[PDB]
Amino acid sequence: TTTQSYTNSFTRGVYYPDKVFRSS
Amino acid sequence: VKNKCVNFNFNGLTGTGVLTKSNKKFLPFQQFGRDIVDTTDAVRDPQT
Ligand SMILES: *[C@@H]1O[C@H](CO)[C@@H](O)[C@H](O)[C@H]1NC(C)=O
Repeated sequence: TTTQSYTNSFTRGVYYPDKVFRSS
Repeated sequence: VKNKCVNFNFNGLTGTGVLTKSNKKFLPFQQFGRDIVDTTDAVRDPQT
């Protein structure tokens, strides 16, 4: 079986949108 | 050819300028470069 408990995400799950190097 | 103003067509990216070595930290998936002004700055060499 499984459960469906809910939690918070906070600041999480951000991916590089493109393959373009950037700095500062 | 580096350190000499040339026309480049890197992987179809056309343009003109001067190219040379760099000390960036391109991630393996990174392929391009830019600035806060969104202008192509650095190009990873396809065959190097
Ligand atoms: C490009 O291909 C040639 C011939 O297969 C090979 O000798 C060379 O190492 C390759 N370079 C890269 C960066 O894959």
